[PDB]
Amino acid sequence: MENFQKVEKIGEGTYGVVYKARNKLTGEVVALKKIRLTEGVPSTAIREISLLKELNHPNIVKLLDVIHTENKLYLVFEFLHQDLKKFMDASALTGIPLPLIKSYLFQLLQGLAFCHSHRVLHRDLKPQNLLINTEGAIKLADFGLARAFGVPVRTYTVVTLWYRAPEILLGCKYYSTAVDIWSLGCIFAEMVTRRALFPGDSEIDQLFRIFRTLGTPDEVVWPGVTSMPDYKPSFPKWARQDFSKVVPPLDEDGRSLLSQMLHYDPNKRISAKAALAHPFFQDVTKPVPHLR
Amino acid sequence: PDYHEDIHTYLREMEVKCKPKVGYMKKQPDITNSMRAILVDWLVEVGEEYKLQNETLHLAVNYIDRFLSSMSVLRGKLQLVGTAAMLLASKFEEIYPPEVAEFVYITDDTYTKKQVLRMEHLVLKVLTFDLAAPTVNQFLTQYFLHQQPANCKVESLAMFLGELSLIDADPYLKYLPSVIAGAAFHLALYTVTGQSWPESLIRKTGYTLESLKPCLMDLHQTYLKAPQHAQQSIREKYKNSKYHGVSLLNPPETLNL
Ligand SMILES: CN(C)C[C@H](O)COc1ccc(Nc2nccc(-c3cnn4nc(N5CCOCC5)ccc34)n2)cc1
Repeated sequence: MENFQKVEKIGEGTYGVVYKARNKLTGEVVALKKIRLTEGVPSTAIREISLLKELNHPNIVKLLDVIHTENKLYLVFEFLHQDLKKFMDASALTGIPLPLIKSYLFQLLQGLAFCHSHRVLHRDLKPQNLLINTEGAIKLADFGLARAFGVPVRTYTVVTLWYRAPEILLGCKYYSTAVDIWSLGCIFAEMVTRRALFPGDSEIDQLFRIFRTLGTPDEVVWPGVTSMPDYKPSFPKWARQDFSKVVPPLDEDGRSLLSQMLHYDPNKRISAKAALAHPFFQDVTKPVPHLR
Repeated sequence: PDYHEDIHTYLREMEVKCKPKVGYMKKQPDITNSMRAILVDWLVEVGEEYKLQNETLHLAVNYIDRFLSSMSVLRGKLQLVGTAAMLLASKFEEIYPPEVAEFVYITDDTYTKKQVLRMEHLVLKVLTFDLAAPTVNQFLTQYFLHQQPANCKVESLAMFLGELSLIDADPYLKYLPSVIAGAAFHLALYTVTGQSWPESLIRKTGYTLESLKPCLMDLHQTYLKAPQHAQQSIREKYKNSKYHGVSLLNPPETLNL
């Protein structure tokens, strides 16, 4: 712990503080994650360390070291410059170019495809959790709510409201990889439109917003939906809107991929592995962003 | 779907990386297989008491075994290892794990709260934070997807047999989780429906019925001698209508192997 000069605070958490730091001996720039310690080591810390230890991929943030003392617990990460959310605001006027939106999605889906292939659900993808550098790399971060399956992961009675999948909101017993694809779906659209796709202020409001855009799900489109714990027969029946009115700047492939990512029934929603071969990425490249 | 095959292949690769040292119990000067049998059974009770998932139990066992694989422990401290492992598994696997005070309370205050937390810390160090272990339970749930159609009794019985394996370090430390699960699933499938280790699973696992024989022979004996065994929590647990009272199903006399 003595080798790390704290450079500047960069984050606020319930577990603890995140600082940008540098190794005094090697000059390597890192992200330090402080965790204050009466319930022992926080479970999220246990999960994050354990699961990241396994996942070594260019599109997942690299945990470099875990400094483990009697009184404090530190997580050493490779440093990335800023999150996607900050870049999205910095782009509010000019917008993110399509080449770069395409690159970001491609890379995210690759990280995610790697997670899912190693029985890891992220569960909480959002602009704040996705890190970018100046060379066009984007990486999945914050695995505090990440979870191992191989035994199906049961849902509570967690996720940020806006990027939640409808099956969770409707009260499904189990999670699945489908929920991570949904999230990426929303992030994809948001990069295209410059606006959050489903920005609900409450659970029921979040559900209703999804409905007004994709239509109110029925038994034909989603078998079992009307039997789900939190479904109500008195739900307004909205009609599916045209994706050309939802995401105007997107070509036919964009709309195609997006719709499959925002597919209602989890079982039929596209997986990260399958989305990578979609015609949308036929000409993917690696553009560099302009960061302040 | 498209990930199912990769996840199997991955758990397969990882189950080798997370296995304990087979003959660790011979190098533990102050504890025996018998002592561990008492410990794991008590955990089964704790698992029922606090209504914790079965995965939590399997993980805790793996932590305990891996810990003991490199750390000499006195008999009086064995339970402290057991408790903390159980706490860590709860933190890893459960949605809302029981509070530390609850893990203290269940030891008749043999250890303080200060002690349990320090043991948690030490186990984390010894295991080098590597908590996401493959378990018999994990492999069974995979193998279940290969049923035509799904049979609840088969599943509960296979589960019961896999759970029983946890108790007796001799012989079951000899076998990888994938193997025990295979033996378990076949035995349950044979007991309930008469069918055998399916063609689909042979291809997936690479394990032939012939290759499952050694383990299958041992598991068959544990199943047979189950009501005589010194530890009984699992049998009691699986008498329950929740698990289709499978512990009361008569084992086949011979396996026709
Ligand atoms: C909105 N702005 C004010 C944010 C600022 O632009 C500043 O954002 C940022 C964001 C990231 C960096 N660098 C970085 N590189 C690698 C890894 C990490 C990293 C590892 N765990 N966490 N947990 C986090 N947490 C997320 C959950 O809450 C606790 C912190 C936030 C970041 C990280 N962070 C630097 C700055």
